[PDB]
Amino acid sequence: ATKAVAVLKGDGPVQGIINFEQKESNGPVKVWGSIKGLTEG
Amino acid sequence: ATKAVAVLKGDGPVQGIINFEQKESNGPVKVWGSIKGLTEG
Amino acid sequence: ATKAVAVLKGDGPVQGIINFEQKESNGPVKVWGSIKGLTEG
Amino acid sequence: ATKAVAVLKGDGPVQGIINFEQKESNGPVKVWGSIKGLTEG
Amino acid sequence: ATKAVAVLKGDGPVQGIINFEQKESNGPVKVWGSIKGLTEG
Amino acid sequence: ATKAVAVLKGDGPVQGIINFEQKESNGPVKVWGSIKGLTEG
Repeated sequence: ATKAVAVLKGDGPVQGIINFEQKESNGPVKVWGSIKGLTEG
Repeated sequence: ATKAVAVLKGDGPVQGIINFEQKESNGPVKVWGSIKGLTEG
Repeated sequence: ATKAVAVLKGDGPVQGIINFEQKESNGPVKVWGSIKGLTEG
Repeated sequence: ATKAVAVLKGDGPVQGIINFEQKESNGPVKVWGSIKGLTEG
Repeated sequence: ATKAVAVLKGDGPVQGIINFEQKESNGPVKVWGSIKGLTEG
Repeated sequence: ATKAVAVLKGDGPVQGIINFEQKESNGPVKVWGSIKGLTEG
């Protein structure tokens, strides 16, 4: 019925939820993402 | 009925939940992600 | 009925839950992820 | 700051909530009231 | 800060919650009240 | 800070919660009240 595919090919960090499928519920989902630094290529 | 696939090919750290499938529940899910540093390629 | 596949090919650390399938429950799931350092490639 | 007074002087049945003071929450409050019969004075 | 007073002087049955003060929570409160009969005065 | 007073002077049965003060919680409180009979005065 439902499908979810996530693909990432990057050096960047992942912050948060992936393929979140909250359904028929009751809740204030909160996602907090902080990153304080430097990245290079 | 439902499927979930997650693929990542990156040096970056993973922060959070992957393939979270909360269903028919009651809860304030909270995700906190912090990273203070530097990455290279 | 439901499937969940998670694949990662990265040097980055994993922080959090993987393939979390909370269902028909009642609970404020909380995920805290902190990392203070540097990574290289 | 806030006050609530409820007074009833009737033979009729009470069905539901009295002085409900839900505050700063998150929930679909549902009240169902059914009565199938006869009353007299 | 907050007060709640409930007074009833009736032969009728009480069905439900009285002085319910849910606060800063997360929950689908449900009240079901059924009465199938006859009352007299 | 908060007060709750409940007074009833009726022959009717009490069905449910009285002076319920759920606070800073997470739960789907459910109240079910059924009465199938007859009362007199």
